[PDB]
Amino acid sequence: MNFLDQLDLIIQNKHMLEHTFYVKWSKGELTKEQLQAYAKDYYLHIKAFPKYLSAIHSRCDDLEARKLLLDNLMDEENGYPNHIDLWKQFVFALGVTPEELEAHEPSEAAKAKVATFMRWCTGDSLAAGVAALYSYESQIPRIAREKIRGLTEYFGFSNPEDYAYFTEHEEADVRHAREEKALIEMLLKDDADKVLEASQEVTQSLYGFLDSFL
Amino acid sequence: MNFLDQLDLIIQNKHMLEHTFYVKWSKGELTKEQLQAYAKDYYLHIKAFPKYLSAIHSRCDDLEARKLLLDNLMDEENGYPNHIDLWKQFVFALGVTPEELEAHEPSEAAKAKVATFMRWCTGDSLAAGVAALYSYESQIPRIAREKIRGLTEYFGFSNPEDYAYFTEHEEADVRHAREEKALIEMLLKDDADKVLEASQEVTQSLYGFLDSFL
Ligand SMILES: [Fe+2]
Ligand SMILES: [Fe+2]
Ligand SMILES: [Mn+2]
Ligand SMILES: [Mn+2]
Repeated sequence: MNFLDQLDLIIQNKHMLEHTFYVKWSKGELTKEQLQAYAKDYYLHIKAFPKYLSAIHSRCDDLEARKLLLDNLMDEENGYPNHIDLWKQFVFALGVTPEELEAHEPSEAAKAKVATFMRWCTGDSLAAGVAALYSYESQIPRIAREKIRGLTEYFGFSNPEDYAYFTEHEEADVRHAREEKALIEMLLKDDADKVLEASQEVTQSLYGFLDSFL
Repeated sequence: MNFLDQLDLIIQNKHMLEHTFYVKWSKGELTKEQLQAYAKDYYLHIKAFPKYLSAIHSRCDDLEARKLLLDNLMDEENGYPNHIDLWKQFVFALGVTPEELEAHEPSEAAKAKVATFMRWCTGDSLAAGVAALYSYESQIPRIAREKIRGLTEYFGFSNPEDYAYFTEHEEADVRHAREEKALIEMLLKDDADKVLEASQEVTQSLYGFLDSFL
């Protein structure tokens, strides 16, 4: 049918919450040493996400589009604590030291997840760049919901500042997903095919990243 | 640095306020038909300037360096009236109709100036990117003051809200220059020569733009 509806369908069937990792999470059947490996490896992506949005904005001449992209990037980076500071917090309440986090060498699967995002956001299809982000962010409110359930049920999280990252994204990425859907429309330049192509890589590139922990 | 001092000396020796264009403006010997052309033609630059910052930002891994760039871009784009809005206000108050401005074809002089800026900010030297903007912004605080003065002298500007773009930039660009000069230092990676070359190019490209109305 319509391509946004096809876009949502690729996402529905390659959705993170169905991977074995979050299946292992939904049922507690995960380990601390695993989630510490997950939190550290994710850190490359958290630092990189503001660049994804800068990349698209830098190539955009739709003034109204840039305001919406600047809105997201403000949410991600501006002020204290930003989403990065919020992710560091989470890593630390998992028993990891600041020196262990800073020294960690990003995995091959981690550097790979970032280059797919970065490839599309610097590509030639502005609509496909957004669509790459949308493929990640549209899942995060539901993922972050179950992450909070799994963190406090099984891994002994009592202080809710520890999972403040997932609390903010429970609500933040409902807006980002919705605003990004609009952005795809606004910036479409006959590149529906690239849009769905981007969706394909990101959905998989994430599945590859989550494989690494198992 | 010594090179920071050389960068400043380039700008001094090729300063926009010494151009014959702004000379005539300082002494009020400029015609309203010319100011309309200036204002009409500057539009492309005004709209592009956010992209210069996002471009640099999108290439940068110094997390502290990105916060400062985002601060500039917020000042430029976020909210209403943003710096584009304030430029449009100034345009119309010189007697231009919105369809004229939006219907204006931008000169090759303006396209080349913007192309030089984009070249450096999408170049491979972060410091030269910043330095290219810095060679623009450090001129502006002084320019804005003289701009407003000549406006209410020889071109009769009763209402200040007409020249609000200049009243804003008379003070904001003081901070932008200063944080840019800090960015140059933080981001440097043996490209001091690039920094100096970006400056030489940008100042000449700006002088070339002012020539097309004389
Ligand atoms: Fe985020
Ligand atoms: Fe500005
Ligand atoms: Mn988001
Ligand atoms: Mn400025």
